[PDB]
Amino acid sequence: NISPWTITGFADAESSFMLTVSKDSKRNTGWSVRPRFRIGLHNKDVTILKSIREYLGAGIITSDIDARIRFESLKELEVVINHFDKYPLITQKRADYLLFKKAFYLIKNKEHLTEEGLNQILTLKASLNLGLSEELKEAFPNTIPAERLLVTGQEIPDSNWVAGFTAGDGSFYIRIAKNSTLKTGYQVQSVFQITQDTRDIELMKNLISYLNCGNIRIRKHTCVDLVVTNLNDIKEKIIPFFNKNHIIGVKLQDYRDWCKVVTLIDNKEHLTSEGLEKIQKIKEGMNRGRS
DNA sequence: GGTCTAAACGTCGTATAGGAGCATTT
DNA sequence: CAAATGCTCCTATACGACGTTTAGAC
Ligand SMILES: [Ca+2]
Ligand SMILES: [Ca+2]
Ligand SMILES: [Ca+2]
Ligand SMILES: [Ca+2]
Repeated sequence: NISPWTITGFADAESSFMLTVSKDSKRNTGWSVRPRFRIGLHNKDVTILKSIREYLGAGIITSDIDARIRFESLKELEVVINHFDKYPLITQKRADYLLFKKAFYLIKNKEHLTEEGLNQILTLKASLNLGLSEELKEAFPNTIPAERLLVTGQEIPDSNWVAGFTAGDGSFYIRIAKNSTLKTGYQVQSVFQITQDTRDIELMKNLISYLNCGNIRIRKHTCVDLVVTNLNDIKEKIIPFFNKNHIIGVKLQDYRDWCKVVTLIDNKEHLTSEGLEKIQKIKEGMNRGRS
């Protein structure tokens, strides 16, 4: 059974809080307003959604071109709010969450069915994710966006948060570099990685302190990566950590193979031709190459 | 100076995030 | 008949993941 912090960590990675405001002649305000919480994944990781569903006792799961769990009814959203209030997000999504939560409150008390309250919802939507479309701006032209919590000073709340977070955005891959200065002609490196928009670089920096290893990389996305390449950071920090705090989803299979390769590297078989072929074959069966 | 590790640097493709609204039930 | 919510379809970017070169440790 999945840990609650794993869910929050995973949601920090993969979830979305949304407000849809659509024109509807049949409603008294002329508008339909609704809050949503959703996670969407590749079909192959539907099992993650089911584990989440069994835990919260709520949510509607669908599978078509992708896999989704959604919370749209007030009862379902209440479950969502109770959880994240209890196990709070620590990425910038907390600010999206807080906007979302205010809208939810407005709707529960039926203030969205009035014009003033309707107007209030849009200021929240205006500051939520991608904000108001031009069209929504036109219909509600003088909307001033609600205050957004700038999220700062967040401590890693729990080891299972990291596991959930890494299961969404994290990566375990084996890096092979063509390099004539090596006998085999290639360097082999086991790599652990977390990718995130630079808006949360502080958090990534916090994750490095928390795991006591890794470097910060700013690319040429505008995304930042946490990267661990040090062999005995991997051996003595990363692998023991994720052994206790389990990766979920297909990536768990990737982790295990990744773990296996670290052993091979640790025994220097990568510095031999035969071992390198071994490693390549495993690598070819990991991540995107996994069928 | 020869191997090797660490990590700085490079970069593509899509699974994520985020979105909007009609249909059906209450 | 209006409010809730079940259901479905659209967009694209923040991711994941793969490759090379450089600093330097030994
Ligand atoms: Ca993410
Ligand atoms: Ca993911
Ligand atoms: Ca992700
Ligand atoms: Ca992708």
